[PDB]
Amino acid sequence: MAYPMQLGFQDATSPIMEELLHFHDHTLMIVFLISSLVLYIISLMLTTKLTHTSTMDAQEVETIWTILPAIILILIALPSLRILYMMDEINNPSLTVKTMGHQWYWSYEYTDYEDLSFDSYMIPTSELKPGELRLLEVDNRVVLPMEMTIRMLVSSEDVLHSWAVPSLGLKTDAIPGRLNQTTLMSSRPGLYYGQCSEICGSNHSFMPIVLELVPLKYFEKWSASML
Amino acid sequence: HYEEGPGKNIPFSVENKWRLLAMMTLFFGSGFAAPFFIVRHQLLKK
Amino acid sequence: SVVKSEDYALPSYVDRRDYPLPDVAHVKNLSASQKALKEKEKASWS
Amino acid sequence: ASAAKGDHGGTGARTWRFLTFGLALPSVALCTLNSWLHSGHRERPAFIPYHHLRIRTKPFSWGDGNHTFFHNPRVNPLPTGYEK
Amino acid sequence: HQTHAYHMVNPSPWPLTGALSALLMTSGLTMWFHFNSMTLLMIGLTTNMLTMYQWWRDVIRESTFQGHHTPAVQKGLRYGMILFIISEVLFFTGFFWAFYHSSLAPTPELGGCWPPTGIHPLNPLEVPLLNTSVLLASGVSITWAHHSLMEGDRKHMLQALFITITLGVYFTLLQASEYYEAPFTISDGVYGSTFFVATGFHGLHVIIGSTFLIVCFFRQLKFHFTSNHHFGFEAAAWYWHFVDVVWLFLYVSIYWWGS
Amino acid sequence: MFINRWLFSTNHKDIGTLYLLFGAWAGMVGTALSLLIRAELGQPGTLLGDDQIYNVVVTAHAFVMIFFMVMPIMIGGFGNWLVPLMIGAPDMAFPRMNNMSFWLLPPSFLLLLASSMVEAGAGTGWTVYPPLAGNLAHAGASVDLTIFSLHLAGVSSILGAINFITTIINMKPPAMSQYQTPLFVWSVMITAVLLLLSLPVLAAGITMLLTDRNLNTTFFDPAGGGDPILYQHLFWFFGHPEVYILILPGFGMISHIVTYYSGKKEPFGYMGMVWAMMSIGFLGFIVWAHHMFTVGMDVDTRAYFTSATMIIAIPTGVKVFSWLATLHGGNIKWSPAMMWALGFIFLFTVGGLTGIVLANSSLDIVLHDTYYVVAHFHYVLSMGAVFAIMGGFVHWFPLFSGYTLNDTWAKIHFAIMFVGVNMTFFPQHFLGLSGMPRRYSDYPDAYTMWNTISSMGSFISLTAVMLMVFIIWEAFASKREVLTVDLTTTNLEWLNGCPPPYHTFEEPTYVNLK
Amino acid sequence: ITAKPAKTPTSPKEQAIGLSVTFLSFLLPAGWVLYHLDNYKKS
Amino acid sequence: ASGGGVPTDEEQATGLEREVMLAARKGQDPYNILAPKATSGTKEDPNLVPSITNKRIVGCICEEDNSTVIWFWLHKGEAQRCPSCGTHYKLVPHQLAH
Amino acid sequence: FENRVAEKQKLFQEDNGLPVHLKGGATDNILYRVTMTLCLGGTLYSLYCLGWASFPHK
Ligand SMILES: CCCCCCCCCCCCCCCCCC(=O)OC[C@H](COP(=O)([O-])OCC(O)COP(=O)([O-])OC[C@@H](COC(=O)CCCCCCCCCCCCCCCCC)OC(=O)CCCCCCCCCCCCCCCCC)OC(=O)CCCCCCCCCCCCCCCCC
Ligand SMILES: CCCCCCCCCCCCCCCCCC(=O)OCC(COC(=O)CCCCCCCCCCCCCCCCC)OC(=O)CCCCCCCCCCCCCCCCC
Ligand code: HEA
Ligand code: HEA
Ligand SMILES: CCCCC/C=C\C/C=C/C/C=C\C/C=C\CCCC(=O)O[C@H](COC(=O)CCCCCCCCCCCCCCCCC)COP(=O)(O)OCCN
Ligand SMILES: CCCCC/C=C\C/C=C\C/C=C\C/C=C\CCCC(=O)O[C@H](COC(=O)CCCCCCCCCCCCCCCCC)COP(=O)(O)OCCN
Ligand SMILES: CCCCCC/C=C\CCCCCCCCCC(=O)O[C@H](COC(=O)CCCCCCCCCCCCCCC)COP(=O)(O)OC[C@@H](O)CO
Ligand SMILES: CCCCCC/C=C\CCCCCCCCCC(=O)O[C@H](COC(=O)CCCCCCCCCCCCCCC)COP(=O)(O)OC[C@@H](O)CO
Ligand SMILES: CCCCCCCCCCO[C@@H]1O[C@H](CO)[C@@H](O[C@H]2O[C@H](CO)[C@@H](O)[C@H](O)[C@H]2O)[C@H](O)[C@H]1O
Ligand SMILES: CCCCCCCCCCO[C@@H]1O[C@H](CO)[C@@H](O[C@H]2O[C@H](CO)[C@@H](O)[C@H](O)[C@H]2O)[C@H](O)[C@H]1O
Ligand SMILES: C[C@H](CCC(=O)O)[C@H]1CC[C@H]2[C@@H]3[C@H](O)C[C@@H]4C[C@H](O)CC[C@]4(C)[C@H]3C[C@H](O)[C@]12C
Ligand SMILES: C[C@H](CCC(=O)O)[C@H]1CC[C@H]2[C@@H]3[C@H](O)C[C@@H]4C[C@H](O)CC[C@]4(C)[C@H]3C[C@H](O)[C@]12C
Ligand code: CUA
Ligand SMILES: [Cu+2]
Ligand SMILES: [Mg+2]
Ligand code: NA
Ligand SMILES: [Zn+2]
Repeated sequence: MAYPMQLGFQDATSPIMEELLHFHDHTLMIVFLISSLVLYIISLMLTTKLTHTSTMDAQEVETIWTILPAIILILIALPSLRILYMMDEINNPSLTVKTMGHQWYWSYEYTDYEDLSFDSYMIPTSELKPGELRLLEVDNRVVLPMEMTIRMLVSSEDVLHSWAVPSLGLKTDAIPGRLNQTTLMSSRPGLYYGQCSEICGSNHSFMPIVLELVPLKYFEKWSASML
Repeated sequence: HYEEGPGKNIPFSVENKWRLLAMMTLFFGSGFAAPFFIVRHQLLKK
Repeated sequence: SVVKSEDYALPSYVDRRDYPLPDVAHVKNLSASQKALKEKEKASWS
Repeated sequence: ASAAKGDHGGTGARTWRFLTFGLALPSVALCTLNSWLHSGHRERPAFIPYHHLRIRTKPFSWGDGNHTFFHNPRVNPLPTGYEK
Repeated sequence: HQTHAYHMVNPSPWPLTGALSALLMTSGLTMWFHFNSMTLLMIGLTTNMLTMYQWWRDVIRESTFQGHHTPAVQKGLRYGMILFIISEVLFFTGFFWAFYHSSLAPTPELGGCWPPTGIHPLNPLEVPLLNTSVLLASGVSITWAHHSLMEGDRKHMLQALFITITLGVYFTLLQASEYYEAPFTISDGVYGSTFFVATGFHGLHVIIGSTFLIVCFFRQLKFHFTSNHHFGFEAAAWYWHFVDVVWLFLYVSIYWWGS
Repeated sequence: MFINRWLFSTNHKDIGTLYLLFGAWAGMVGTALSLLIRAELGQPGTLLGDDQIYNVVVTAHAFVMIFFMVMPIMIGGFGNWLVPLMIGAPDMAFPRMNNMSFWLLPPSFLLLLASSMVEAGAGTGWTVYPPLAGNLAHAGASVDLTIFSLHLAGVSSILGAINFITTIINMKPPAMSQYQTPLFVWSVMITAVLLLLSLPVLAAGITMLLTDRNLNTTFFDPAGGGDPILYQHLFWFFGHPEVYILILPGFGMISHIVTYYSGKKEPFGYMGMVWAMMSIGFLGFIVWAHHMFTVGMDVDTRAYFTSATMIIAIPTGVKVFSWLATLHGGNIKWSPAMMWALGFIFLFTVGGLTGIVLANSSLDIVLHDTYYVVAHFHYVLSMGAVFAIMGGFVHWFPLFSGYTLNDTWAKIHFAIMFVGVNMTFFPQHFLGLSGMPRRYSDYPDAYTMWNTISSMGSFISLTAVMLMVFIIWEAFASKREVLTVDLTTTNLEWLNGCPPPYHTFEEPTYVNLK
Repeated sequence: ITAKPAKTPTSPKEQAIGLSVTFLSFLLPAGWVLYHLDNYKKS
Repeated sequence: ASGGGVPTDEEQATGLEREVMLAARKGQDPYNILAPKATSGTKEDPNLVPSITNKRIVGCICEEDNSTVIWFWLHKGEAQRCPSCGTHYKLVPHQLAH
Repeated sequence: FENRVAEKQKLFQEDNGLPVHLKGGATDNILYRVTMTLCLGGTLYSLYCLGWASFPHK
């Protein structure tokens, strides 16, 4: 979860999210450099009584300010696409969980072995227990084993939704008639929150996602108890 | 032919600045007000 | 000296750093002493 | 075949008329006969209430709301089946 | 007095009547679809026809009767018509895109195949082939009409143009009959959707193009066109060829490859 | 006389004026909508008590700003006023069709307002994605009214595009090549080509949405074998070109403004600028699926759209650096117009750079549908487009009206606006990075501070807008008539005086072929 | 840009009036709606 | 396909279209369709600029392929010079119509 | 049929100051008035329909 006055990304929970953090640092450096350069040049152009208003030859200068940006773009693109193909590469999951979007809640299905499914609704603000998070807690969390590669399948039974968990670097649209696949792996136990990320009507703001990441044995027992 | 020159190439009169103020306030003010009254309308239906 | 709207197509006076010698003189109609001054200008400026 | 003819020099209107009556309209006459023979109202297929067909998400804005615009009773079943 | 060759147009009410007819047609479609009334829509359709009639009448008055169409003005209209046809090509490409998207990746609800389960496509070698010959033939005849006009031949221009129009009418009646005879409908999933919306918009364009040709027929009867100045006719011919080419793409894509 | 002049117009200047008036009125509607957005968000909890209303407001905001403020002002307003004057043409090619392009807009706007008034409105987002925009999730007339609103606006712009391309190609002096036309004329030309090619695809898509809603088609409905993602492809195939359409005339105006107030006879690297705009136009058609990185597209496709999107930085950079090189060596006049243009250069650049961050599909997974995107586009669009419009307005108002603004008041207005927009939008980057979704009526408690500051910013911009209305009043109230304008030798639009006569260039310019 | 002096000069006082009236035309209607938001919700 | 009955432009063209057609066959250009060829541009051999009135806007493309066009009002009287390149232009009024 | 274009050319180039849309005569004025009546009357009717569609019903 986000904490108050936060400026950057949520701390990374997956090694892919850690890759993204370093890639963002790389890209942001370039962004701050270019924007501050532009602002400085502006100030430079505007702070001299010296003049030169005759026709200026442009050919030499356009080489520099085409080739340099091209190189910079390649320097962004290389690690970008490395991460892209890293995300996509072969995984071998231990478990498959499905999530279905609804107006306005998520359902989850764990059907590798038994038929375990349930709905997950936002806790209304009036029903929050002390210390619980407004708009974020659900009644039934998505319990999952930590330190394990999980295949998430995402779809919807009505309109578009999108299933997101920022700290795991995850966002996958939930589209009826389609079954979208993403892979999930938490380095740590804990509670990891997200929110519906496609406008789905009136209560778009009010159908969160809460993952509960625990040791396999606790997951196994929880599963059996949810039948 | 049509009127030409400053204050004449426009579909509103600038002949009197107070009448103009009135017209400009109705014009711009009606645009700005409209969404507030549509919100109101939608709140009152249901 | 009076610039009129009807004069828009004529060369005009401007004070600019980068256009130091404008197309027209600032004063077009000289007084009698100013005309004598322009006559005196044709002799030594010392 | 690009074609198989060849013709240039003093063409214009005369050449295009030649093509109209010598090639174009004969083709249309031939396709008109081919169609006059290979028509004849054919076997209407057995009705199966497939859910991807006979879609009704909103009533149509004409008739009883359940008939398509060029509805042919012989060959177009309703969601509930053929009319008889 | 101007010393350029361009046309300063008299102030006109037709832009405003056209725009309001757009409001009446759209709000009319809404009223028809939702508050089952046709009244606004019929007013809209009436005013739209009145607008088009008077607008294009005035263009004839400006050109044929008043002489405002200098070569410069005519060159502008040529660009205008080409650009308008380009925009229409792109409109159709949206429907082709939809057709290929649906047909190349048929979903499980269709049975995972194209044509879908339960759809019996028309035979492309029967009436669709006739339709193809008809529009191709009409491209030949319009070219004859054009060459006759440029050669100063009134009678053969009229004959060729009449033939062109007749073929257009024939295509239209053939397609109306095919629509009636088709055992699938617009409500038959994505097959019906893509088929009837794409061919239906094409059909509309055929009617529009036929109407344009009919206008040129009556203008030719009344001696409007010269052997060198007849842009209305050229525009109608470009439009007609456009209609033909769109047919060919539909025929190859929907009727042949998509069966 | 009045009716003949203002309702039956066939005059490019008067139609231009109508467009400017329309756009200004639309701008107030859009602003009001923007403020309701920020009011809802300005403290935690609910203000309106109805998130369908919130979503309707968000949707209307975007449609008003894009289709009724920016496009009418830039293309309809500045385009109609300036293009024929800049090429010495007596009017547009199709002066009567020009008038229909204008008059289609009030009905288009009425349809949109109708949509918000009937049922519970169109709470869809400006993308209008099915199935949310379908006949089950948005039953009734609202979405149909929205669709028809877009159809009218589409027709208007396509006809306008036809008119502009024709005018610019056909109506220049016989000696003037395309490489002797001003950059603003190029910017309108290229914009027009984009509209001509993009809007018909939008028209196809929304018509398919219309038939899904009312004729039982299933283009976008899985039950009939359709696909919601098809709609997104069709929408964005238009939608990306649309954003270049929105900025290109701005780039054209900025080139003129920077050139003028630098006391230069010409922009630096004219052919590079032309090249840049054409390149941006072309590339703008091959990048659209960067709006769809989270829908489930293959990795190779993502790689392609990432790479192609980034390429756009190259020509855009040539423009940015060329504006700087135009300033370089200038006798800088610190007019209010120049301030707007300098603000444009910096703020556009910041916005463009966050675009490049977003182009990277891997990062975009986390940033998509967050306030980072909202920050991105209010920098490039809100600020970029608006700053160009303001700069253009201040610069050319004396041409259009014959009266001068109070420059001190205009500088005050800029200062307030600069503070406002930056306080509004800069914090939204933090909101985005920390994961706040867009299109939310309320947020988890941790996001309170940035939302609070952002909403306070929105009120500063409101004060700027109110002041702008006063400034225009004061100008018309005081009636200081223009006498002399500098640099007319390289700014032809000014050479017929202020305002120009109803008919200009009745006798055309004389240009030798040398 | 050079211009003539104002044909109908607008004094500081007249500017205060113009500004005040402009500001009120935007603030009062919206103000009324927002103040009464609560009333509307109960209906 | 041959025979008659279609009018020619000679027979049926009217108004401005006709005036343009007739002026063209006499090799004249009163409606400014063609680009004028430059003279040497000296004081002795100025570019002659027809006008139906006492002034006309000149655009000077000082050198071939210049993108910047230099614009100014040319008044009746003594030849005037382009402010950029100095080439001479002289107004020849009447020359166009009444 | 006979070529009567010259008659029309004379009619439409007559120096009577009428705009092209009214220059054919009284019929033009009538068609104009019909078109404009239907447009404005239709537009008023659309506004009424909006008003009616903007509120819930019995
Ligand atoms: C499913 C099938 C699909 C197939 C494909 C579809 C095909 C369908 C095609 C239908 C559309 C055809 C349009 C052709 C128009 C031809 C005009 C032309 O080219 O001549 C140039 C003509 C030149 O004439 P001119 O004498 O040289 O002088 C012109 C001057 O302006 C001065 O003259 P003027 O212009 O002021 O007016 C001259 C006018 C005289 O002026 C007047 O006094 C009155 C003018 C009234 C104008 C009406 C406005 C129409 C718009 C109304 C829209 C609503 C629909 C209602 C229709 C009502 C019809 C009255 O001349 C007339 O007399 C015209 C009447 C001719 C009577 C012929 C009747 C034929 C009936 C055939 C029945 C056969 C049955 C046989 C059975 C036998 C068995 C027993 O100039 C024009 O008229 C302007 C042309 C504008 C062209 C733009 C058209 C845009 C189309 C959109 C509107 C569509 C509806 C219009 C047609 C209505 C049909 C009834
Ligand atoms: C564009 C604005 C123009 C200015 C207009 C002024 C008027 C408007 C007023 C409003 C003006 C407010 C100015 C405050 C600037 C603070 C920026 C910062 O500290 O950012 C730091 C980063 C670091 O990211 C992280 O990983 C966070 C963890 C590490 C640091 C946090 C340590 C903990 C500290 C917590 C307490 C701090 C208190 C809060 C401190 C936060 C302050 C808001 O944050 C991020 O990622 C955010 C990425 C933003 C991306 C924007 C791209 C454009 C580049 C910048 C344009 C200007 C260039 C010219 C150079 C600038 C010259 C103009
Ligand atoms: C004026 C409007 C406008 C303009 C010009 C742009 C310009 C760009 N945008 Fe923008 N964008 C929008 C308006 C605009 N955008 C809107 C409205 C949305 C949201 C749509 C919605 O969902 O509602 C959006 C969303 C959007 C997305 C989708 C994000 C998402 O939803 O997840 C992406 C993805 O790549 C993108 C990228 C870009 C890029 C690469 C540019 C480039 O064209 C920018 C290039 C410019 C620069 C880079 C700055 C100048 C260059 C230099 C100084 C040279 C040196 C620089 C480098 C070497 C990097 N933007
Ligand atoms: C040109 C486009 C444009 C402009 C100017 C704006 C202007 C503003 N917008 Fe934006 N906005 C969008 C386009 C624009 N917007 C789009 C496309 C979306 C996405 C909608 C969706 O998700 O579906 C959006 C969404 C959006 C959101 C996110 C809502 C959500 O995700 O829930 C917010 C939040 O703060 C916001 C706020 C503002 C504010 C405070 C302003 C302004 O108040 C900032 C100050 C600017 C002005 C006040 C403009 C003044 C101009 C004039 C008055 C014209 C003058 C005319 C002449 C001089 C002739 N808007
Ligand atoms: C898979 C689904 C597909 C479904 C549909 C399929 C196919 C649809 C195709 C339909 C076409 C069918 C019939 C049309 C037939 C004839 C029309 C053309 C008539 C003609 O004769 O065209 C000529 C070519 O011009 C011209 O392209 C002038 C062009 C005007 C400018 C256009 C600019 C906009 C286009 C953008 C492209 C980029 C521009 C590149 C510029 C490079 C310049 C060297 C005319 O030359 P001209 O000197 O301009 O004429 C005098 C003034 N106009
Ligand atoms: C003679 C040739 C045949 C075509 C012409 C004749 C009649 C149709 C009239 C207009 C067609 C125009 C556009 C196409 C739109 C929708 C598809 C309609 C094409 C059609 O006619 O398809 C018919 C359905 O008509 C239907 O639903 C409803 C048909 C009527 C209502 C349609 C109204 C909606 C119009 C949408 C307007 C938006 C377009 C805007 C354009 C963009 C502008 C920028 C098919 O009949 P069916 O019984 O399902 O199957 C056959 C079973 N034997
Ligand atoms: C059953 C009835 C149903 C009716 C429905 C259809 C109704 C209407 C559509 C029919 C289109 C008719 C267009 C008639 C145009 C006539 C005016 C004309 O053709 O005007 C010509 C100029 O061209 C010009 O404006 C060129 C102008 C061309 C206009 C192009 C028209 C296309 C309109 C299509 C609309 C598309 C809608 C698509 C929906 C998505 C005049 O110049 P010339 O011909 O050189 O004459 C001069 C010489 O005589 C001098 O010697
Ligand atoms: C459900 C949604 C409903 C929406 C309704 C549509 C909105 C309004 C409909 C009203 C249209 C009726 C009026 C006819 C318009 C004729 C335009 C025309 O014909 O314009 C011509 C220019 O365009 C040319 O050539 C090129 C030809 C352009 C023809 C334009 C015809 C209308 C186009 C509508 C469809 C546009 C695109 C659709 C596909 C994406 C002539 O230009 P003017 O300036 O008049 O004169 C110039 C003079 O020199 C001539 O003497
Ligand atoms: C792009 C433009 C598209 C143009 C669309 C044109 C569509 C034509 C619809 C035809 O509908 C027929 O005509 C009747 C009317 O003539 C309908 O009466 C129906 O509709 C009336 C609406 O006024 C009701 O009053 C009647 O009760 C009701 O039976 C009837 O169902 C149907 O056979
Ligand atoms: C987001 C856009 C910007 C919004 C900011 C608006 C700033 C405020 C402007 C003043 O608006 C007025 O405020 C009064 C209260 O101060 C209201 O009177 C209300 O309250 C008074 C005292 O409580 C009563 O006398 C009145 O009857 C009652 O209408 C009055 O209606 C309202 O017009
Ligand atoms: C050839 C053309 C026009 C030159 C002219 O006729 O004036 C010029 C104008 C802009 C030029 C381009 C732009 O300057 C941007 C690029 C700059 C690089 O230095 C070379 C490639 C580059 C892509 C240029 C190639 C070429 O010199 C262009 C395309
Ligand atoms: C009436 C006219 C006579 C010669 C003339 O006016 O120039 C002739 C010349 C060409 C004739 C038309 C053409 O031959 C084409 C058509 C042929 C059909 O058999 C009769 C209708 C048809 C549409 C003819 C009607 C009429 O007889 C026309 C128009
Ligand atoms: Cu579900 Cu947003
Ligand atoms: Cu984009
Ligand atoms: Mg999304
Ligand atoms: Na809120
Ligand atoms: Zn020169």
